[PDB]
Amino acid sequence: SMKLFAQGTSLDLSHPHVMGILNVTNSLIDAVKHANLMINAGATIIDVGGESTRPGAAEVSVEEELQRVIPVVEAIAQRFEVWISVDTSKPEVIRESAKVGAHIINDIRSLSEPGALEAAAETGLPVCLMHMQGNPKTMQEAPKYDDVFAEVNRYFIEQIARCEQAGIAKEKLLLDPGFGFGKNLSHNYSLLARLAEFHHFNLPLLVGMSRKSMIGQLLNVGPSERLSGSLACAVIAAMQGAHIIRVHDVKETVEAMRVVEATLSAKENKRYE
Amino acid sequence: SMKLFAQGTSLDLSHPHVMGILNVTNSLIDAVKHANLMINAGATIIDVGGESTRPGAAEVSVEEELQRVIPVVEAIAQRFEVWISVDTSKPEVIRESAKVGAHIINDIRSLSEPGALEAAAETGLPVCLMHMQPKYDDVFAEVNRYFIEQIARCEQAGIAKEKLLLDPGFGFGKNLSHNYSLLARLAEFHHFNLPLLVGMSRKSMIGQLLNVGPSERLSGSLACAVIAAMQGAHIIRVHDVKETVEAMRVVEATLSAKENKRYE
Ligand SMILES: Nc1nc2[nH]c(SCc3ccccc3F)nc2c(=O)[nH]1
Ligand SMILES: Nc1nc2[nH]c(SCc3ccccc3F)nc2c(=O)[nH]1
Repeated sequence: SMKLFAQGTSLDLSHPHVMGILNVTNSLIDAVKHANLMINAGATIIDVGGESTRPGAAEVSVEEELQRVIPVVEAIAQRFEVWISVDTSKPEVIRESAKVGAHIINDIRSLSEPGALEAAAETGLPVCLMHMQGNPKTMQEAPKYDDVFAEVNRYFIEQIARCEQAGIAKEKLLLDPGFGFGKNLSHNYSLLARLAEFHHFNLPLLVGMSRKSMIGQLLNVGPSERLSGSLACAVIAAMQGAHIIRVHDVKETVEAMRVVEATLSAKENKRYE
Repeated sequence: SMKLFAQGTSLDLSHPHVMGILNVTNSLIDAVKHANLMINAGATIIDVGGESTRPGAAEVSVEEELQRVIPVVEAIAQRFEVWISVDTSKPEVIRESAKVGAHIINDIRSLSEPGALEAAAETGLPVCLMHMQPKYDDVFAEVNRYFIEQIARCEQAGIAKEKLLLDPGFGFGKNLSHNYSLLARLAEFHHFNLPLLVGMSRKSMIGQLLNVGPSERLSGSLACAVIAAMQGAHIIRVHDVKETVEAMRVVEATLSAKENKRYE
């Protein structure tokens, strides 16, 4: 019965959804063709991102981010029924994205930028809170935790409170442990192994492992050879009741999720732990 | 901690193993070549079958099955360290397979043919017991009862419980619903304290769910493998070894980080 509400429609999270990655970091036409392919392959959310969130990434000006993101969000919202998430940290991109039809604010920085928290609250949209240690320029230099699960859990307690106190209701929130965002290989797998334990907040869990270093470093291969590992990650997360799976390879992930759904439907508990 | 012993070597079941499918139904050279490819992709067991096990595959005589199966088992045992599973129901093939180096007797009929039970016992080899019957009142309970019965039948014939493996038999007299019920509850079969072997690769339980043909089932096959392996399944029987081994390494990294070392 978990549901999100945005832009006059709803997203029913009684089964896992696949979120397709639309990286915008002729551009507009190609972006829209890619969205269309992902929607046809079964993605029910498209994640539009105009600033690199990779280790070492450089900042993008607000004017450049607006130019990359807003025309894409608008074009998708006008042509398809799919939900649209916006991968942004900037109050102006948040505001302007919501005006042209975006459904979810998916900020790697959990609205930490000046004015972001107020901008998000003003839109009334769902907000995903993600854990990152440090920032993208520093996060992978030397990630360190005494207990990564406890520290991510504590972060979620603190950020939920921060959001509620700004007037964003608990029911609008999603949580994401932020695979690859200030974590070494062992930290990532600790979080994946214990993912179901984050259900105590009674909030949707969003995860993104597709073609990430936690697969590449395990298998010692480049990004192009990570699909089997990516599907394994997706299935592991979805078997533990993760609600949204953020991926590059939509068709394959959707097929894997249908198998997970068939399995969970046969189960009494409806989850693994 | 679980281990099997055969032909002077051992199989460490503390982590999942991928078993590659070698159907043998210059054919010898091609079979060795395919075994080589699967071993280089990380398979640690090869399942050699001489009479196909598909729903209505043609039955073959003992002489034909020996001619097809024994040279392949022999060639692999001479050339590789990999374990060799033989898919047969005939006592003669069980016997002769053991003599040329097979490690596991994998009989879809659970040694129900005349003399098969005795032949298997004489070899001293590990034996896989598979459920095959679609109608059930409670499919898990029916499969669980069958294991209890076959375990006892084996022990009574002098086959130590420690030589046995259990397989719920995905796709063997089971509809879509029954197959997913057994997959959902697979971890409950650990109460026997025996190895669990599963084979879902490219099966109807994927094909019918997704509405795709047999060459378009890789993603669903990998999902099934992962679901089984996260529940502590010990051996995963597959067509697509490279991809399954990669998925199993992710499963292993996850289980190594977990307190339980499995999901239920
Ligand atoms: N919510 C959410 N948004 C995201 N955006 C990115 S991309 C940068 C990236 C970072 C680290 C490793 C590989 C990468 F590709 N990853 C996520 C995620 O896991 N969750
Ligand atoms: N132990 C064990 N041995 C096996 N041999 C086969 S091939 C049959 C087969 C192939 C294709 C479609 C349907 C089928 F029934 N499947 C298994 C298994 O699931 N477990």
